[PDB]
Amino acid sequence: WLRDFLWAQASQVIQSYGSALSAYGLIFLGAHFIWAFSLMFLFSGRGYWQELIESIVWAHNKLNVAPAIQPRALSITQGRAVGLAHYLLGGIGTTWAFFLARIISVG
Amino acid sequence: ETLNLQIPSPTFEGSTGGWLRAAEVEEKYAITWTSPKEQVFEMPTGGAAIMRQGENLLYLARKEQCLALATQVKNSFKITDYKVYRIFPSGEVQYLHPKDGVFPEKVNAGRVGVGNVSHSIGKNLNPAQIKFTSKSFNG
Amino acid sequence: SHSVKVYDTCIGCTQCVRACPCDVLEMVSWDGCKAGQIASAPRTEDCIGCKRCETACPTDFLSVRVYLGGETTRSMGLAY
Amino acid sequence: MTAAYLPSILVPIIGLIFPGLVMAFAFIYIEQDE
Amino acid sequence: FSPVPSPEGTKETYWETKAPSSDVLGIGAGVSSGNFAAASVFAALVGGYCTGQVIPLTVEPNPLFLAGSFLLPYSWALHVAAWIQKNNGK
Amino acid sequence: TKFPKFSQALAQDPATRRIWYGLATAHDLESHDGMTEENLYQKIFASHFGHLAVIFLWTSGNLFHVAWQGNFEQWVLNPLKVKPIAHAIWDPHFGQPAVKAFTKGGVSYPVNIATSGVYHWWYTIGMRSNTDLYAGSLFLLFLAGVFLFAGWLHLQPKFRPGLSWFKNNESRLNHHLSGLFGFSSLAWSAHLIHVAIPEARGQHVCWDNFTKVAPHPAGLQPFFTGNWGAYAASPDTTNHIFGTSEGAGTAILTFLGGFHPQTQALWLTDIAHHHLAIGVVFIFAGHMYRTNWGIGHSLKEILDAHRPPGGRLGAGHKGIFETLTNSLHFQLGLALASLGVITSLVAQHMYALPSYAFIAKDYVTQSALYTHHQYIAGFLMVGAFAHGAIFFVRDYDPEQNKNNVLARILDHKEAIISHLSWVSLFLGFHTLGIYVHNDVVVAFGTPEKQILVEPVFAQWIQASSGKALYGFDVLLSSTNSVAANASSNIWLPGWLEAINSGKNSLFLPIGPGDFLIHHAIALALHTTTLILVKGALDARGSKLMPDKKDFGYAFPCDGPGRGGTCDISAWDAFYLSMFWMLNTIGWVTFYWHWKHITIWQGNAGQFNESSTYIMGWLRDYLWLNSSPLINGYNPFGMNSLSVWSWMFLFGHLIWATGFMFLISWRGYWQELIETLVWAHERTPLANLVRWKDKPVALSIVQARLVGLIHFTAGYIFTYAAFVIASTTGKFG
Amino acid sequence: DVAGLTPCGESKEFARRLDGSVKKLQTRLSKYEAGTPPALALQKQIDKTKNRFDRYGKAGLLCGTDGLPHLITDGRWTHSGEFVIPGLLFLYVAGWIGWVGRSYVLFARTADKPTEKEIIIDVPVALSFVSTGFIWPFSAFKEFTSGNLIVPADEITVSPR
Amino acid sequence: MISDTQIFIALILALVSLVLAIRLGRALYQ
Ligand code: CLA
Ligand code: CLA
Ligand code: CLA
Ligand code: CLA
Ligand code: CLA
Ligand code: CLA
Ligand code: CLA
Ligand SMILES: CC1=CCCC(C)(C)[C@H]1/C=C/C(C)=C/C=C/C(C)=C/C=C/C=C(C)/C=C/C=C(C)/C=C/C1=C(C)CCCC1(C)C
Ligand SMILES: CC1=CCCC(C)(C)[C@H]1/C=C/C(C)=C/C=C/C(C)=C/C=C/C=C(C)/C=C/C=C(C)/C=C/C1=C(C)CCCC1(C)C
Ligand SMILES: CC1=C(C/C=C(\C)CCC[C@H](C)CCC[C@H](C)CCCC(C)C)C(=O)c2ccccc2C1=O
Repeated sequence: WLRDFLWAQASQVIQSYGSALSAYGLIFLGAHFIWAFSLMFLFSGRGYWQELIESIVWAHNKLNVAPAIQPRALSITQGRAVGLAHYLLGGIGTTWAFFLARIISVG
Repeated sequence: ETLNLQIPSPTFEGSTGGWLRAAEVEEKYAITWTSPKEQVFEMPTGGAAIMRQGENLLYLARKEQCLALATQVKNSFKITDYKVYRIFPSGEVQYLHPKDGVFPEKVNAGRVGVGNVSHSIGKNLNPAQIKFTSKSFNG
Repeated sequence: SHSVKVYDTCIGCTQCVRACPCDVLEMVSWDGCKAGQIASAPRTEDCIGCKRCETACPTDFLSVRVYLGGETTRSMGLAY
Repeated sequence: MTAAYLPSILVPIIGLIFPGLVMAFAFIYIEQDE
Repeated sequence: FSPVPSPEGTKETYWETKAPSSDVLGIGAGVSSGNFAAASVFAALVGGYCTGQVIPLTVEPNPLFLAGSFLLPYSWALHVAAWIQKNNGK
Repeated sequence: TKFPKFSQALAQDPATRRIWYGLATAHDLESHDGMTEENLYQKIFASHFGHLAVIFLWTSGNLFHVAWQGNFEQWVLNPLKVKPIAHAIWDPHFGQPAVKAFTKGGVSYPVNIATSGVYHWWYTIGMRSNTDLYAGSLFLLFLAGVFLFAGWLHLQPKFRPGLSWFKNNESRLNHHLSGLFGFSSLAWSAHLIHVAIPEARGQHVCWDNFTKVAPHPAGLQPFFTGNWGAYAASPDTTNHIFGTSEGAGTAILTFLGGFHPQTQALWLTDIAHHHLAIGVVFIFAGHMYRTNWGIGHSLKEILDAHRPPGGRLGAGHKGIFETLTNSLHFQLGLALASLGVITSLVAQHMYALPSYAFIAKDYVTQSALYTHHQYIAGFLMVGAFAHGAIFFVRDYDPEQNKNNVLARILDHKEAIISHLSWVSLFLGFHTLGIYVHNDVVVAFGTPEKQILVEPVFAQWIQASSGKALYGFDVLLSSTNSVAANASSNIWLPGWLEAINSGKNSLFLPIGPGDFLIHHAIALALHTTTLILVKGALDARGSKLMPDKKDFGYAFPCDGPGRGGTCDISAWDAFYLSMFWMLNTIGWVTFYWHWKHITIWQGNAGQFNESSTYIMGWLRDYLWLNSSPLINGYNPFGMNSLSVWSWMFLFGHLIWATGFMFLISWRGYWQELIETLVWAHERTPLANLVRWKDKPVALSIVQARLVGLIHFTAGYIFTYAAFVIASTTGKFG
Repeated sequence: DVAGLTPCGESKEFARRLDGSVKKLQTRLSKYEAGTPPALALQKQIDKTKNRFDRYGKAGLLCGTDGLPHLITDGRWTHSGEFVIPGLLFLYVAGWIGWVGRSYVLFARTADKPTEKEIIIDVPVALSFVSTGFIWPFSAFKEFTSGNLIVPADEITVSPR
Repeated sequence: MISDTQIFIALILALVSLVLAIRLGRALYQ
């Protein structure tokens, strides 16, 4: 499955640059990006991000530019929902680009 | 005061959510309460049961299950007549709640404060100060 | 068991005592605050470590503090 | 190979009997009250 | 957590004054500020001369010029000691 | 009920959590019940002897298995054509095609080919036969026994050192600088002069003849006269055939620079003079501190006196002496940071300046050695920051550190953390923006609109070292210059010959692809540093948990109140920085390996054009070089790359299994496990068997650690299979 | 030239880039009739490609061995139009945006409901602010020296440590 | 080449090292 399906048939997405299918090559890479970016929200916890936001808020207080809507790390549930949304968007997008460039070139 | 073992249990058809071997070899909890009606409630361990008019008695595995049911009876059926016991396999029955006849959220004389620390939380000792020492971090 | 402490910033609001699912906390008399009462932790052997008491506490930093410790059947929440 | 019989003797022992025995005795040690 | 040992002869060297106490000079605590200043210039000139004489390095360098070239960094420490002694009244 | 004998809290846990937690806390002796400071230092001393013995047993095992089953003598005859053998294979699961496919190396049994370089190292330092490899393995077995016995001995009541011994900083520094560093460097200079260099010139020297064979014809007479330069006379000729007498000189300490023309390695006489000069410098360094005779420095006095009078550092280093001496975690953090920098120097200087003969023609060994030592470097650097966080939580006393450098660091920790945040974002936005720029604009058929920045600063540094490739005439590159004229009589000719041949890896040519990957490496470094520094400086407290130090280093959370506090401990910042360390070492080793396989093929222009967008990295490096690896077995047969082809899939599996521990959390699994406990108790013939430990789901911190281990192991195994098999399959 | 690079106008690899880019469009144009919309579209793309290559050749850009322009960013004035001047333009715009956003957050603090001014923006006042940013360097430095940009360390909340 | 007797000498010394490792491990364990 790795060699004869994913590796062999990803030839069209990765060789698509400079053709009419170059949009699929770009979406292949962009969806790989979004999928990986989702793991930042899925493997992480809210407490780290609230403590990081504290130092960023400090730098805003120093310049007297802190917002009146106090920044918070996303909720625990929202960190999970954002991770899941970007995971599905990236994985489905990677397959969408792979399937369409492959079958448009060969079928 | 002691649990009258003969109190009739609320009608229930059984479930898999009840207590397991640890109840018959480590400890079991019991709850009794008075109902003015023969009415349906929800068991903490599963589906629905019917509490009988008069005195009811249940057996559960965890203290939190007895208190989750107690919270429910008080909130919906306004039953504040609930007494929670711990039962050991030796036959010893241990009264648990309310521990001195008065609910914990109401003050009572003769209660001695346990766990109370004379300073605020920021005045504790640093871990390095009490390293290789038995002294407690609460001052 | 878990270790539960009450610091003398307690305003005697009784909210921790009402929120505790395992009847660990209760109110005792105390002249320090306006309410005339402070929270107490006489039954920490029953503490499961849920930290609902800490959620209920309204003082700026928690007057009630749970310190998770050695695990037992009671504090692990095991019905088996 | 010199002493060519050694791998066919030691590899089953190191790979099967040695872990089987350390698992058996570690299991006894971690499950004893005293 | 336990007493940390130091070699015998350890003394306190923390300073918040204009110059450190002369104890920070070790064996040179009694040398005058003029003597460090003259040693500072002497070591700088001799060290620079010896360094200059062997800048194209060969397989046969004069060992006295190599050893004398170490007087240049030593002169930096000498003028620091001269400032310390002048500001301690020595 | 008694496995964690060092922890009564765990030995009374009735769940399976007791076994896991007892195994994971075993080496954290400071937290074990009833641990005094005496006993902590004495157990650490004995287990340091045990670690040394493990290192000597590992080295003896490599020498023994090469002596027994290897082809060292055949490789020694013809080192560029023979492939070195690590050890033999005896696997009763093999099929007969697998037995045949692994029967390479010129031997009659299936075998593994060594990627460690031990053949080139042992050849360069003198080993010539199997019998002196076997002699070295028996010596290391003896040394392992000696250090196991010394570890046992110094746990005996009369031989247990006191804390006053363990905290003697000045005597330990004097001995480790002048004896452990300096004298053993001097002794290694002796080995090269007495054994390695003579056998590099055809003359055997061993214990049977080394007292009657002079390293130099004149012989210890120029040394005792000051005629030291007589030892540099007649160096090895450029016609020298390593291991033989043809073209050989008589020098022992000559400085020539550059590479031996046939081995493509540094001259052995340069290496011998290096270790002699290092030995002298380090022996001198080891007389700095006062021990018993009234000369030397007190470390306490030096630290106390270095407070800048302008007051910008506060009290300076007053009280740092006691803080470092009493904290083993502070010492560990300093040691690991220093070690991490060195193993990165080892990785960088061993590919650019190889010292072993005929290595750097072993492209597999060169790639594996670089990758190996960079991953070791990343682990050591993460550990240094982790033990600095453990120091602040556990060993730092703010009252013995009033207005120190340490206290003032904590006093401006938001300035530090926010400026790391800014520089990480600054690097990230624009490095990724330029990469995505070039990707998008190359995709539309317009590669001439790419943003291609010439790395002129690094090219100017290369030219300052004499590289005449970019036409910068500054410093050494100019024929006339004080820098160029000063080194002309010594190393400058051989260094210019080495740096201006395009046949090595000394200051490799760089372009826009190297500029972009360098900025990506800078982004990765600053972000890993951010996470680790933020963990160390927020370890004691923050605004969510102002009392975080009361809970320790590794605790799950503070609960769902105050908005939620998952991953709030300093341990969780180690956990989060481990992903970024893996990512940065990935970017570094991907860059090293792609640049080198394109150079080794003769197609450096493929890296030059494809490295400036990310599709070039995806198809021309990962996809293009995967094909020999994933064809190690197929429906048409198998070859000797079948094992890496399996490890590759193995690595993909473990990595993904890590996701299960990292994405799904405890409550789901505890509820499943309760339905399994019910089913076991209700199933006949099965409820006859009972657990002694109540099955529970893994803990929150434990699950983070298990997912991290699975992720990391999959990362290492997948890349190791790729970097070894693709380089093997290509040979270029 | 600089760093062994070649001016793009005399690079042979740049010329092969231009020729290959035009042959690729001409072979797509070889499949259409003269007045068709795909023919006009591809002829306009060939004009755009030739114009771009001509402009790059005469601009003083330096090409590499690959025939692509390379940017020199060390600070030399003969190449300031590749990073230094685009960078000056960026910093003027970015400092404008920052100065204008800061002026609005300080205005919104003095409002009846300060947090309602940030989800419902007072558009006339915010436009008064966006116009002020054209002299942000002088306004912001005078703000700095008059002690109104930087707040002292003791009016900033920090962690207990 | 290595004789089998030479291998047996190596196995003896590794056995002695195993005995010393057990004794050190027991001393560390207390
Ligand atoms: C760390 C050292 C080390 C390692 C990893 C290996 C690895 C291997 N050896 Mg071993 N070997 C070593 C040292 C080592 N050797 C030494 C020093 C000797 C000389 C006594 C031998 C003698 C030897 C023989 C005679 C044979 C092997 C064989 C093998 C292979 C199969 C495993 C086996 O049968 O082991 C059996 C190994 C031994 C009985 C020797 C003792 C192993 C060392 C001394 C102990 C190392 C312990 C380590 C430090 C701590 C481990 C515990 C860990 C959980 C912390 C495998 C490649 C077999 C082979 O070639 O199959 C193809 C085989 O027949 N080896
Ligand atoms: C001259 C005397 C001397 C010597 C040789 C040593 C030697 C050592 N001591 Mg020390 N020690 C001494 C005196 C001495 N001690 C004194 C006087 C005291 C009391 C004040 C102590 C107190 C002491 C303690 C408390 C401890 C030690 C420890 C150690 C060991 C350190 C670990 C190790 O192997 O590092 C080896 C290090 C090197 C070989 C040099 C470092 C090399 C650097 C990192 C780079 C090298 C790069 C180079 C290219 C290497 C190439 C490798 C090759 C494959 C190409 C080491 C054997 C520790 C130990 O392990 O105990 C068993 C320990 O816990 N010592
Ligand atoms: C591909 C995966 C990926 C990416 C891109 C990032 C990116 C980032 N991480 Mg994360 N992270 C990841 C995986 C990833 N991480 C994983 C797997 C882990 C392990 C759990 C972590 C753990 C982690 C920690 C613990 C930390 C970071 C930090 C950072 C920042 C470091 C780089 C930086 O400062 O500026 C780079 C900035 C960017 C890459 C942003 C991209 C610009 C975007 C795409 C603009 C596009 C706007 C566009 C119009 C939006 C369209 C939306 C549509 C609906 C209209 C950055 C936000 C650190 C941080 O935030 O410090 C400041 C930090 O502390 N990350
Ligand atoms: C914080 C940002 C940052 C960081 C961490 C690095 C880090 C690095 N750079 Mg990069 N670089 C940067 C910004 C940065 N650079 C910028 C803005 C430029 C100009 C386009 C360059 C141009 C550049 C070149 C040409 C080269 C490197 C190289 C390198 C590496 C070696 C060290 C070096 O030369 O530093 C360079 C450090 C600086 C130039 C200092 C920048 C610090 C300021 C604060 C950043 C912001 C400046 C600002 C945007 C411009 C002011 C306005 C101006 C337009 C009027 C290292 C990976 C070299 C390398 O090895 O490449 C392979 C190399 O050859 N860099
Ligand atoms: C490759 C990654 C991977 C793997 C192997 C698994 C494996 C599993 N998951 Mg997990 N999971 C993953 C990723 C993965 N997951 C991710 C990313 C998520 C994120 C949302 C989850 C979320 C998740 C949930 C929420 C659930 C699972 C469940 C399951 C189980 C399914 C039952 C099963 O197949 O048993 C068979 C086991 C396997 C197929 C594992 C591989 C074993 C193979 C056959 C080889 C065995 C070799 C042998 C043991 C070697 C012995 C010797 C050796 C010890 C030396 C199984 C334990 C479900 C579960 O536990 O219910 C049963 C479940 O409810 N997973
Ligand atoms: C279902 C698809 C799938 C999935 C999920 C994986 C998963 C994995 N693969 Mg596999 N792989 C697959 C399909 C897949 N592979 C196929 C079809 C092939 C072709 C046969 C391969 C070939 C392959 C190779 C050859 C390699 C992997 C690696 C990896 C691992 C990446 C680990 C990580 O965190 O990334 C971290 C990611 C990076 C460090 C870089 C990402 C790769 C980019 C494209 C190149 C680098 C760009 C540049 C350096 C950085 C730009 C900086 C930025 C500022 C713009 C992981 C185990 C790699 C590995 O083990 O990593 C150590 C590895 O070497 N895989
Ligand atoms: C105009 C308002 C404003 C101002 C003056 C600043 C100023 C600063 N920010 Mg902040 N920031 C803002 C908005 C603002 N920020 C917003 C909305 C976000 C959320 C995305 C952030 C997120 C953020 C982070 C995460 C970090 C900073 C940092 C910084 C500092 C360095 C500059 C920098 O890194 O910019 C970076 C700017 C961004 C990453 C996002 C800016 C997004 C837009 C362009 C700005 C908002 C425009 C706003 C809608 C104005 C409308 C005006 C109108 C109503 C009249 C500096 C204190 C860094 C720091 O602390 O370093 C010391 C840092 O780590 N900021
Ligand atoms: C991780 C670890 C744990 C605890 C702490 C720790 C100790 C510091 C650390 C160390 C671990 C370490 C250092 C572990 C070290 C482990 C070692 C060195 C194991 C060696 C085993 C060798 C064997 C069994 C060979 C036996 C040969 C025989 C019987 C041959 C005999 C013979 C033949 C045929 C021929 C001759 C005659 C006879 C005699 C008949
Ligand atoms: C987290 C934490 C909490 C508190 C405790 C803790 C453990 C201490 C801490 C950990 C901190 C940690 C982990 C800190 C890690 C710190 C590290 C990794 C510091 C790296 C330092 C490298 C330097 C200064 C290189 C200098 C090179 C130079 C000057 C070369 C110069 C040059 C020469 C000679 C030759 C070439 C030309 C030029 C370039 C001119
Ligand atoms: C990065 C991160 C944050 C911080 C993330 C934040 C603050 C989101 C940043 C959004 C900024 C403010 C705007 C940028 C939005 C994008 C440009 C596009 C968003 C598209 C939709 C929001 C409309 C968490 O709060 C968190 C919580 C729990 C687990 C993991 C994480 C986690 O990984």
